[PDB]
Amino acid sequence: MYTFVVRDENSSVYAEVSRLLLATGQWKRLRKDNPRFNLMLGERNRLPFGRLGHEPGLVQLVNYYRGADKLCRKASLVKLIKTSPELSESCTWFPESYVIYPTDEREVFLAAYNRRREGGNVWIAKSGILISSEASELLDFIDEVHVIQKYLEKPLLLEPGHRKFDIRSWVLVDHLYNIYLYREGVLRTSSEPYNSATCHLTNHCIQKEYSKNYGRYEEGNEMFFEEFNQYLMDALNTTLENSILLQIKHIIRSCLMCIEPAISTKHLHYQSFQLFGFDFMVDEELKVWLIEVNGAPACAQKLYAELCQGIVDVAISSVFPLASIFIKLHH
Amino acid sequence: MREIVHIQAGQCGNQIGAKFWEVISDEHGIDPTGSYHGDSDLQLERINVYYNEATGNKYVPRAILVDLEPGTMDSVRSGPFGQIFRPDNFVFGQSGAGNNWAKGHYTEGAELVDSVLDVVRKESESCDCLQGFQLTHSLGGGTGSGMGTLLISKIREEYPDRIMNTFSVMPSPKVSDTVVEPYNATLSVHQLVENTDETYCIDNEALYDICFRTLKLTTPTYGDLNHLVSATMSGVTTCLRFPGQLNADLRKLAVNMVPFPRLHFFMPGFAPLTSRGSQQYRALTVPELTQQMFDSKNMMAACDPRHGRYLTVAAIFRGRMSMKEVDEQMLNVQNKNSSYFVEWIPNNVKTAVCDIPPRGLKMSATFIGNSTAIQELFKRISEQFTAMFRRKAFLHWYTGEGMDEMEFTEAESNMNDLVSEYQQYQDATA
Amino acid sequence: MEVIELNKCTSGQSFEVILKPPSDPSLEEIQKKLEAAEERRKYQEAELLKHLAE
Amino acid sequence: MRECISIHVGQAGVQIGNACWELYCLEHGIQPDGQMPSDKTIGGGDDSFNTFFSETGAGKHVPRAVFVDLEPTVIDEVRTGTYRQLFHPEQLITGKEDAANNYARGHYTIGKEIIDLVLDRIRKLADQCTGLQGFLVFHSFGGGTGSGFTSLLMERLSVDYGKKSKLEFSIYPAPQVSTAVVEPYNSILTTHTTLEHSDCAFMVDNEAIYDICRRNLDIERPTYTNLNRLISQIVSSITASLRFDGALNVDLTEFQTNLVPYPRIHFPLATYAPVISAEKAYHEQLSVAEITNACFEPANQMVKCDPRHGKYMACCLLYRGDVVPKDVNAAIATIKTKRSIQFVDWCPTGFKVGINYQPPTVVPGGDLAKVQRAVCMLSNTTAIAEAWARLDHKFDLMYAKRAFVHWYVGEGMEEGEFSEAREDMAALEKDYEEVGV
Ligand SMILES: CC[C@H](C)[C@@H]([C@@H](CC(=O)N1CCC[C@H]1[C@H](OC)[C@@H](C)C(=O)N[C@H](C)[C@@H](O)c1ccccc1)OC)N(C)C(=O)[C@@H](NC(=O)[C@@H](NC)C(C)C)C(C)C
Ligand SMILES: Nc1nc2c(ncn2[C@@H]2O[C@H](COP(=O)(O)OP(=O)(O)OP(=O)(O)O)[C@@H](O)[C@H]2O)c(=O)[nH]1
Ligand SMILES: Nc1ncnc2c1ncn2[C@@H]1O[C@H](COP(=O)(O)OP(=O)(O)CP(=O)(O)O)[C@@H](O)[C@H]1O
Ligand SMILES: Nc1nc2c(ncn2[C@@H]2O[C@H](COP(=O)(O)OP(=O)(O)O)[C@@H](O)[C@H]2O)c(=O)[nH]1
Ligand SMILES: [Ca+2]
Ligand SMILES: [Mg+2]
Ligand SMILES: [Mg+2]
Ligand SMILES: [Mg+2]
Repeated sequence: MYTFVVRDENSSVYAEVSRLLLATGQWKRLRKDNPRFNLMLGERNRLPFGRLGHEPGLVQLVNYYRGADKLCRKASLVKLIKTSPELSESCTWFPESYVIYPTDEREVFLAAYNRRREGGNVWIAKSGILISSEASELLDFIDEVHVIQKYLEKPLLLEPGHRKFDIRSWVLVDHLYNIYLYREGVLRTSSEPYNSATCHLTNHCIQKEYSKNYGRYEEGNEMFFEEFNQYLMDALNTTLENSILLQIKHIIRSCLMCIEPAISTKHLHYQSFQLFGFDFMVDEELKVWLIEVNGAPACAQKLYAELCQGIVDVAISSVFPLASIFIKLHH
Repeated sequence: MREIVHIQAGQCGNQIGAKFWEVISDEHGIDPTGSYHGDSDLQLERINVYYNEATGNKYVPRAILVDLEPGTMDSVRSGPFGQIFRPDNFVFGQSGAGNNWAKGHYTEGAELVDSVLDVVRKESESCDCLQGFQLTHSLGGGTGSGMGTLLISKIREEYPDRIMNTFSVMPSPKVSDTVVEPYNATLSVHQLVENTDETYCIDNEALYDICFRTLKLTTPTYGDLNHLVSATMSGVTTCLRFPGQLNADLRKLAVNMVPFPRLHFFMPGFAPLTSRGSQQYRALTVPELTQQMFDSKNMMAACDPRHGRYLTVAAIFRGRMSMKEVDEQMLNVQNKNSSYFVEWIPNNVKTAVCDIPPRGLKMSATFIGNSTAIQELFKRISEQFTAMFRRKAFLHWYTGEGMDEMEFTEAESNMNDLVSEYQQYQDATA
Repeated sequence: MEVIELNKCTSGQSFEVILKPPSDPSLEEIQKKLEAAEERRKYQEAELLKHLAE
Repeated sequence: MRECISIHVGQAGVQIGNACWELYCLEHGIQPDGQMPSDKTIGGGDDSFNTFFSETGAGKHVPRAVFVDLEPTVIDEVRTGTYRQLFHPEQLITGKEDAANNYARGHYTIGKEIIDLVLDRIRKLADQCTGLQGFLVFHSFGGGTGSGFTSLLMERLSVDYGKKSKLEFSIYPAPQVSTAVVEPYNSILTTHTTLEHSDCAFMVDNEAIYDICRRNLDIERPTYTNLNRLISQIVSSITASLRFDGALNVDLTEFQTNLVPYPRIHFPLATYAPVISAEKAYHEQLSVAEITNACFEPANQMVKCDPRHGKYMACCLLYRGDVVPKDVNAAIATIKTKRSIQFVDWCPTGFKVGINYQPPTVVPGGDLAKVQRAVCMLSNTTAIAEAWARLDHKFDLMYAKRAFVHWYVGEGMEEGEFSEAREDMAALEKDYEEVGV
C-alpha cells in the first residue's frame, strides 16, 4: 500500500488525482502532517522541500519542482529570458518586456519606447491590468512590481465574431524530466468583436462578468482543438499542428530545457513532478507568442477526467507501480 | 559495572523471580552452583549488572528474596537453582499476608520491612555504581502487592536518584477467584503511578489466553504462565545484560520510553510464542518475527494495540540474522501502520539486535510498547473495583487493619485519572 | 578566470581563482547558572522527601 | 609553528577521535609505538606536524588531545587498544555514569562535577604550547555528554582562552543509527548555547555518511566503525593544511577568514570525492574534472541539501594527490557553465584551492580503496539551513506536547531554556533566508 498526503485543499486538479488514487484501493491518504508518506500533493507556497527525502524506507515524490517559480512568476520569467544565453535577448517568441518597480528597467523601457514613437506603440502593464499607448500613464498605474510588455496589436481573430483568444496548453514534467504535452488544449475566447480603439482580455472570469455575449459561439467561451483545427482548415487552408503546435512545442521545450540544470531532481534524495499551464497568443501571421507560464493551473471541466488520469499513469504510477494522451517532447 | 539490585516479593514475585534467574543464569553460562561454564566472552562482559563475584570465581545473583510466609522461598531454596542465591538474602516472616494489601503495606509487612532494607543496603553499598532496582511481584495478593509497594516507597526515600523498575503481574478472574484482588491491585497501581520509573504490565488475563488459545493448553498451569513471563523478562533485559548501543541501562531506557512521568506502564510482547518443551524445529524469518511481535495475540497485556496509539516502542531482536532485513522490516511496520504511532514524537521506535539467542530458539524478538491502549487494562481493574466498592463489600478485611475508606476513594480516583490521561494523548494532534 | 596568489612548495601548491568580482559570559555567571540548577534539583528532591515523610 | 589541541567529547567524539588519530599516525609515519623514524629532530620540533604532536625526550610523538566521557566503556577501549602507548593517562578522562541522553544531565548535573578537572587537564596541554592557536572539538549533537558537556566546556574555554579559535566537528542526528528519541532537543539546546563560542563548525549528518557507505562502499548495514573511517578521511582532508607544509588554511584563524563572513552563519558544507570500495576488483581512476564535478552532487555531501537553491559565501577546494592547478581551472571553467552556482552579491565568485601531492592514506584492511587523487570541498552555502529546518520541525512537534521535558526540568533545567534555544534557532533560520533568497 502506497501512502500520500494532501496539503493544498484548493486544487481542483489534485482533488481529482487524490480521488483517483483512493479509488485504486492501493493508495491510502494520511493526515496532512504525517511524515511517512510516499507522495506529497503540496501547498502552493513555502512548500517544505527541505523536509523531503529524509525518511528511511520511503521513496518520496512531490508534485512541484523547487525552483520552477522562475518560470511561473511574471517578473522572473522576463529576467530569465533576457539573461539565459539559451533563450537570449534575441528570442523571437516572447513579446518585448521590462521589469518595473513602483516608487528595475524603467530607463531601458523608455529608451526603446522613445524609439517606438519615432516613428505602433501600445503596451500592457501586468502585476488588474492596464493597456495604454501613453507610457506616462502606465508608469503612474504601476506606482499607485510589474512587467511592461508590448501589446500584440495584430492578433489572430476568429470568425464569425472578429474576436481574439488565447491558447492554454497543459504540460506534465515527470521525475525523469520527460516533457509531456497533453493532447488537448483549450482556446479561451473573447465573445466580443475585437475593438482596435472585456474585449482585450480573454480571461474567463472577466468574460463571464463583463460580456453580454458570453457563450453564444461556444460553451463558456472555450473552443477546443478539434473545432479550432477544423476552423483553421476551412478559413486558412492549414492545420493546428503545422501553423501553431510546432511553435508551441518548440517554446515549451526551450523554456523547460533552459531551467533543467537548476531544478532537475535526477540525483536528488526526493523526486519531483509538476503540471504547468502555458498560455500563448497567436498573431495575424500565425506566429505564436508565449504570454506566461502557470505553476498551479486549473483544467477545463471536460478535460479533468482524462488529464488527471494521465497524471496518475505517468507521474505517479511510474514511480509507484500498481498491482497515450501525451505527446513526448523529445530533447 | 552499573549494578542492578533485584527484589522479589510474595508468592508470584518469587516464582517468576526464581524463573528469571534460572533463565538468565543459563544465558550467561552460570550453573546452579554459581560456576561459569560458558563458551563466549559476550556472556561475561556485563555479568556484573546482575551478579556479584565471589572467590573461586563464583557468581552470585544480586537478588533479595522476600515473603511474609516461608512456603515459596522454601520451594526456591529446594529448587534447581536454590543454592545460587545468597543465604542471608532470604528475608521472611511466618504470619503471611492473607491476600490483604493492608496486611502487606501497613501491619504484617511493616514488621518485616526494615530487615529487607538492611539487605538492600548491604547490596547497594557493594555497588561500584548502582543503577537502580527491579522488583517482581503480583498486584493481586497481599505481600507482593502491599509489602512490595511499601518497599518501593522506602527504597525511593533512601535512593531517590536511582531508577525503580517493576515487573508487575496484574490479576484476572480468568486465573484467580479471590474476590479482593481488584482492591489490592488498585491500591498498588496508585503506588506504582507515583513511585516507579518503569513498570512492565504482565497481565494474567493475557498469559492465560495465550496458553489456552494459541498454545492450545486446555488446563494452563502457573508453570505455563511463568514460561511466558520468564521469556519476556529475558527479552526485555537483554539490552541491560549484553554489549549494546540502545537502552543499555535503566535510565536511558526510561528517557526513551517515558514522555510524561505517570505514563510509564509498558505493554510487553514476544515472538515466537512457545510452550515448555514444544521444542520447535523451524526458526522464524525476520518478517515473521516482526509481524508476530506486533500482533495483539503476542502481547503480555490484554489490550488491543489497535484501540490506542504508540507513544514509544522498543524492539529487541536476538540471534544471528541480517541487520539489514531487521531495519527494513521494522521500517515496514511503521510505514504500513503509521497511524498507530503518535506523529508528535518523531522516530519513536528504537531497535536493538543481540547476537545471542535465548535457549531453545535460533531467532526471537521482544517488544516493549508504551501504548495508550494500556488504559483498557486499568479500566478492567477499575470496573471490578467499583462493582464491589459501591457497596463497600469486603472492606472490613481492610478497615480491620486500620485503613479508612478514603484511601480506597483516593486510589480509585488516581487510577481513573491515569486512564483519562492516556485517552488524552490518544486523541492528541500535531 | 583570474588566478592569484600562487604559492608552491615541495608538498603541494595553493592559489585562488576568481570568476567574477562582487556586485562572553564570565566565569562568575557560569558558576551561578550551574549553582542555580543545582539548587532547583535540591529543592525538587526536598519536596519528594517531604512527601515520602508524610 | 602554533599548536592545536583536539578535544573529544562523549562516545561519538571519542570514537571519531580514535579513527582520526589512527589516520594521522599513518599519514605522518608514526607507529602505535609513538615513534617516528622520519623525525630526525629528537625530543623537540618546529615542524608543521608538531601542531598536532608533541615530543618526549625518548622520541615519542604524543597527540595534543584530551578524551572526555562521562562513562568509562569507550575510553577504556582506547586505553587497552592499539594506540594505548600513544596517549598518557591524564589525557583520557572518564566518569562513572553518563548523561543518559539528556542535555541537562550532561551540562548541569554531571558537567558541574567534572568541568574543573577537564579544564585543568586541558590547561596542562596548553602549558606545553609555545603558541597555542586554539581548539578542535569533536562531539555528537544527540548524546547527553556530546550536547550538554560540550556546551559547558565551550563556554569555559571562551573564558580561560579568550583569544583562541575554536572549531567544531559535530555529528548531526539520524534515526537510522540514533539511540535516543530526544536527540532533536539536545541538538537545539547545544547549538543555542555553543553558537557564540564556536568560530567554525563542520556538521556531519550521520544520514549522509550512512548512505554514502551503503551506496559507494556497498556496505549493507554500516557500523560506527564504517562511518568513522569515512569521517576521519573528511576530517583529515580539512586539517591537512595545519599538519603539512602549505599556504592555505595554515592556522585556525584562516578557516574563519576564508569560510565565515558572518559569525553566526559559521557552518560550512563539506563534500568529498571519490569514495570507492576496496572490494571493487576493477576500478577506473577518476580525473580532476570528475572528482571536482562530484563536489556539486548532493549524494557526496556531508549533509544532504540542495545548494542550487541557496547562495554561496565562500568555497574552498582541498585536493590530495596527482593534481595540478591547470587541471583544476579547466575543471572549474567547465563546471560553471554546467552548474547552478550563485554567490551572494557582496562576495566574489571564486574558489580558494589547496593541493597536497600525497594521495589520501587509507587504513590497511579498511573499506576505502586507494585513489590517485581526491578532493574535499568546503562551501559556506545557505542551503545547509535545510538541516536546521528539519531539526527545528522535529523539536516543535515534541515540545508542543512537552514530551520528555520533565527529564530536563528534573535535572534543574528551566523550561524557559527550551523556548529560548528554539527562538535562537528561529532567528538563525531567518538569517540564512535573508542571506540566501
Ligand atoms: C488457571 C488458574 C491456575 C493456573 C490453575 C492451576 C494452578 C497451578 O498451576 N498450580 C497450583 C500450584 C501448583 C500449580 C501446578 O500444579 C497444578 C504445578 C504443576 C506448577 O505449575 N508448578 C510451577 C512449575 C511452580 O513454579 C509453581 C508456580 C506457582 C505456584 C506453585 C508452584 O492448576 C491447573 N488452577 C488453580 C485451576 O485450573 C483451578 N481452576 C480454577 O481456579 C478455575 N475457577 C474455579 C479457573 C480460575 C481456571 C483448578 C485446579 C480447580
Ligand atoms: N558517526 C558516529 N556517530 C555516533 C558514534 N557514536 C554515537 N554516535 C551518534 O551520537 C548520538 C548519540 O550520542 P553519543 O555520543 O553516543 O552520546 P554521549 O555523548 O556519549 O552522551 P551520553 O552517552 O548520553 O552521556 C547518536 O546520534 C549516534 O548515532 C560514532 O562512533 N560515530
Ligand atoms: N502582450 C499581450 N498582448 C496581447 N494580449 C495580452 C498580452 N498580455 C496579456 N494579454 C491578454 O490578457 C489576458 C490575461 O493575461 P495574463 O495571462 O497575463 O493574466 P493572468 O496570468 O493573470 C490569467 P492566466 O493565469 O489564466 O493566464 C490574456 O488572455 C491575453 O488575452
Ligand atoms: N503468573 C503468575 N501468577 C501468579 C503466580 N502465583 C500467584 N499468582 C497470581 O498472583 C495473585 C495472588 O498473589 P500472590 O503473589 O499469590 O500473593 P502474595 O504471596 O500475598 O504476594 C493472583 O492474581 C494469582 O493468580 C505465578 O506463579 N505466576
Ligand atoms: Ca622533532
Ligand atoms: Mg497567472
Ligand atoms: Mg497465593
Ligand atoms: Mg555515552
